[PDB]
Amino acid sequence: SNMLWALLRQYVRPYRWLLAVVAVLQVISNMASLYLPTVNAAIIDDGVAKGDTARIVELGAVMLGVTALQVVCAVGAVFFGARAATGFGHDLRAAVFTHVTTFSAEEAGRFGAASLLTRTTNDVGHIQQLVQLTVTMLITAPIMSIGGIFMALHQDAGLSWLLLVSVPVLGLANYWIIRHLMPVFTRMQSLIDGINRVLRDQLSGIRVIRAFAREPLERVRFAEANQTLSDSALEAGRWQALMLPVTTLVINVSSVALIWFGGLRIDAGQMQVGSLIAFLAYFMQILMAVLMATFMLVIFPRAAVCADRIGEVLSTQTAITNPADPVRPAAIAGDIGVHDATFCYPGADRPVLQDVSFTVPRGTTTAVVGSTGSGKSTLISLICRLYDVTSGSLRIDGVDVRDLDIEQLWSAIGLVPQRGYLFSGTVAENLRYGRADATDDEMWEALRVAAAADFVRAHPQGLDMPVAQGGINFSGGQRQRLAIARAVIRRPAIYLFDDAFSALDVHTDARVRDALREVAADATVVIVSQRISTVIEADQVVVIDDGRVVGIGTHDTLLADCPIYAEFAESQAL
Amino acid sequence: RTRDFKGSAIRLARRLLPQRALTLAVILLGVGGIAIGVIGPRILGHATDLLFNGVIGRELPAGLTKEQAVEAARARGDGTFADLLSGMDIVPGQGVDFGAVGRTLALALGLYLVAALLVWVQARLLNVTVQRTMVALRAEVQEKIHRLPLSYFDSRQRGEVLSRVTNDVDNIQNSVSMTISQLLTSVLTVFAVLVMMLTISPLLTLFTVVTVPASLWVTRWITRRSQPLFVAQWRNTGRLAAHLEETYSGFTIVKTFGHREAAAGKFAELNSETQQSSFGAQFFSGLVSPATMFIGNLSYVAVAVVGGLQVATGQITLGSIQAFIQYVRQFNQPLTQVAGMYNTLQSGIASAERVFDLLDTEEESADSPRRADVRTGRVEFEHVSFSYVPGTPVIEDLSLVAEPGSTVAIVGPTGAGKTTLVNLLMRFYDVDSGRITIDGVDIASVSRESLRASIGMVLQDTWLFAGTIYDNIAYGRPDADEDEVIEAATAAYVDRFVHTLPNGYDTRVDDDGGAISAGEKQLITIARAVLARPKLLVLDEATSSVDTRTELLIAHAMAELRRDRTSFIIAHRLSTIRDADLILVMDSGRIIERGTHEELLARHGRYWEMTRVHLGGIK
Ligand SMILES: Nc1ncnc2c1ncn2[C@@H]1O[C@H](COP(=O)(O)OP(=O)(O)O)[C@@H](O)[C@H]1O
Ligand SMILES: [Mg+2]
Repeated sequence: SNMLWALLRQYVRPYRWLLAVVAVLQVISNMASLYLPTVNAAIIDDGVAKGDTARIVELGAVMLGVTALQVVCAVGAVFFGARAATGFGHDLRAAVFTHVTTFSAEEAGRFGAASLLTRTTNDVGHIQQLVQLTVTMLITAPIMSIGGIFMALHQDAGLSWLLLVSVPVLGLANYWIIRHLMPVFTRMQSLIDGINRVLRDQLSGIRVIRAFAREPLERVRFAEANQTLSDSALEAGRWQALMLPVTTLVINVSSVALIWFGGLRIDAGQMQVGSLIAFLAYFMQILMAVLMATFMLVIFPRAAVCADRIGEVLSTQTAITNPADPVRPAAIAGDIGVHDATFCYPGADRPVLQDVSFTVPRGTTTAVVGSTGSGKSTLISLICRLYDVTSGSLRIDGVDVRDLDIEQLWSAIGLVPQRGYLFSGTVAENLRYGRADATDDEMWEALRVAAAADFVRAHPQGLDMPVAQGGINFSGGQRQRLAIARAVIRRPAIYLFDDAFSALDVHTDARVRDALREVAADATVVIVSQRISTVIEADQVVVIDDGRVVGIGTHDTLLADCPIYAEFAESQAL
Repeated sequence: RTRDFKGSAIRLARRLLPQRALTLAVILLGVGGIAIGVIGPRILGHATDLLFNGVIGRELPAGLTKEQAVEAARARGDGTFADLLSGMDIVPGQGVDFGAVGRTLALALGLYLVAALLVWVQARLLNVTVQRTMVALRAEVQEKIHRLPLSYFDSRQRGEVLSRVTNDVDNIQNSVSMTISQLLTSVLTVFAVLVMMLTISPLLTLFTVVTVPASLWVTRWITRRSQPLFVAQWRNTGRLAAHLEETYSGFTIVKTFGHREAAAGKFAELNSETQQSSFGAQFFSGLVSPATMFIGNLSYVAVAVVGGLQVATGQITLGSIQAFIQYVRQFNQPLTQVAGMYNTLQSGIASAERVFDLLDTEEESADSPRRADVRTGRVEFEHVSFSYVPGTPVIEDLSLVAEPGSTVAIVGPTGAGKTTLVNLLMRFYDVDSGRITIDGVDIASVSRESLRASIGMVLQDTWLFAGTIYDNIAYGRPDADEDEVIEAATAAYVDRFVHTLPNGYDTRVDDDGGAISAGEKQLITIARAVLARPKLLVLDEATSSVDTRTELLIAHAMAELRRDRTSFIIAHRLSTIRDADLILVMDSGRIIERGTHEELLARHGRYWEMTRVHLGGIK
């Protein structure tokens, strides 16, 4: 787990003189909890051995002052620990999110939207809770051990050899167990996660699991995960059963030898009985600090794969960024010039696209069409640079697209992707994304153009109705037309619809297309669909099949030219 | 909100009943290993008192006995010292007598060695009785999941049934391994360490007993003062994830329409306010100990001072105060972790009645064993009147009939009762006063396994468990070689895109690069159905995302060419259902009209005007 330390020393950088005030108060709060037996030794020494009954009551004030200082600097350590440990984690997710927002579609789709959320909002939580637990509660074991050794050297150092021998073993027999437990403890976390995945996949598809009557295979593939988790956990609880008894046997045997080797000293008269009281409390407090610290060594295996996943996110170098000398054209009006464009996955047998080449004029309408998985899905994303062409060149009227600044590229492209995602909030702000300074009637113009006024004007507050987080309240074409209107109010130079009109029926599709034609008289439009009736009026149509383009032309010139388009149009008529 | 505590606790304990022997072997073995770790300090104190009695007695005049020595000490003015000498057992003129010290320490070491082999065995047995009773729970949960009706599953919210079998049994693990290991002994280290604390000096033991209320009050005041903050940070880390989710899922629409700055600023102005809201929730929850340890030393100082004053007065012995100090330290610990003992047990028992509510529900219809066989297919319905909740009828009377080898099809608007007609066909739900006879024999009295394994069904929404694409496609027939799997998957046209993937047939479609769209994800399900070789094939809006030509090729290669079998083809695109053997138009049940394409179109019914919306473009 070398990534946990690299990811841990990088981000709590500014909180050095905020953990050096925790590590200096955990020393005062442990030199004042180990000093109480030291002064009880004076009670037994200067107050009990002699008569001197005034000494005990006079020095009890010293014991009260010490225990007040021990808490005035123990509540001042948890205050500075769980403030540096909250600055960290905050600074960790503020850097995970900032790096993720630089991903392209290709990389952001490799992690997902939930595995990239649990890796930035809950994943950082484990490393953030680890720091607030090994700065106030786990460093108290080495501090208490070193402080006990030093206090035993301050007090009758002749017998301090017992604490100098009782401690290397207390931390070595407890290091051997941790060394033999950590692999088994981190092999249990990835196995209790593989049973939760089985349960999730059995509850998500309970209908189709029973549809095949495939219930003998289930609860037997689950029985090979339950009985294996119960083995990899019973083996980790086999080494965890030696962490209490060994550390208590070491302390108790050291305590028993303490009385013998202290009596051998008091016999000579070079040692007093109160020193036994002090040493026995030193040993007991060291045991208490070691037990409470090594009881929660479960955080490290659980927060060591969390750091691995967060470092996996943070180490993904982006491949789509602004170039060194991006050209700034005065206008980037729509003129798409795809030549030789190819897209291929790393290690794939056949490329997604292979030698596609078409050029659209200034303000006409093109339409690609093909079977499912025949490359046309990525053609829209290549125009707006959601991916990178491997061995091709596509340009808009003056320059290669990757030799062009991506932000200005997006600023004049109205994109409607396959799924219409509607952000949480209100229609007055959800579709405000198109222009961000549109007037009141300008936001109704798009809803009229997109044939979307009939559900937005029929509301008490007009264009202010509430929306769900993902717009799930709007079932289908409602969401689709909301996204369409979002696209319409941009005055885009390039309309880019990817499987947009599939959700609508034919009449609303025709209405939207006529409205766009009457509105977008000069802006080029690229429509991707699996329907023919919405492609008939396109100024040019291209068919792509298993990648490669097979025909370029209009509807009439192509319906009787190539078999694939003809058969595509056959299953459209009634 | 844990509406039952006594009953839930008794049921959770009764879950441990089968390991009665191995639970008594834990309770009794932890009693003997905690009543041996308390008597040990008494032996140690006896040793240190045998030391003291000689150390402060060997310089007294020899020949002088105890009483006359005390009288001489009191006569020379030292009254406190005389009381001290009268307060223990000394003999002037004699030394340390290391034989007694050695014999005492040899017993102390003996029962301390026993006390570490008697706790290791207890921990081993306890882990055995935990990981063997929790296999039973995690297997009963699985056996109950595959027995509940679907009506249980669809009537809950999104993740309510998921966070009841995964995150709701781990809490049972924690709150059953902490109340038998960390809580059972934390009560013995308050009962025994006090019954032995009592025999030393009753005055001293009330200087620590009055710090149990003083510690519980402060650990409860801190807990009930850290409420407004611990629920103002859960509420804030929820608003954090409610924005991160919507800025990650719609990431292509945040990049495009370049509001990356706006989405970063919104995250910045609500991350800086979850930091500042978790700061207090952690500070107040971490100051719970630096405060129950202040009154764990307010008692220790009093104990030490009064013990010194009492040894100096001769009312008690030094070897008893030495053991009493360790008793105070042991009694002080069973309190620094009482907040984490109660808020973990309460949480783990509140999330322990959900499991029992799940396990306490009703099973399925207890199928009758018949093993019905489909010869040709006569799926004929007779007056099916299904309803979800009594009062809202969704499927009214309908008596659709089919042909042994035709492909009867269903069309209709959204919400017209098609998917839940397939659900009736698959016996997912219960029919209401309506016969559903498939091939003459009614399936209302038929083993569900034999029925559902003979139908073959694909749906609008696809399921792909964690595994390779080959594994998902072969899940329809697990005993099929790659020779039969690839041959039956190429008929569904999966190759045309899986070969384009980085590693075809081994893409592991649970965590991918997102290279599979909705239609490609539906072709996989179609192939998986092809593997099973169904005899009564039902495609319920299967081809809603895949191209309309690929649908035609598939439905002509494995739905129309299959003369031997019959199929329902429920779809919204009329171009794939025209000329397809008795289309049925439905409108919230109540089959409007039926027949082949020509008779249905030549009558100007709902079918004709629906085709006008799908071909004429008028609506
Ligand atoms: N298990 C269920 N519990 C409650 N309501 C349901 C259930 N199944 C379906 N419904 C509702 O009943 C309505 C019936 O429509 P439905 O039969 O699903 O048509 P379709 O299958 O074409 O969507 C749906 O709108 C749905 O919201
Ligand atoms: Mg349906």
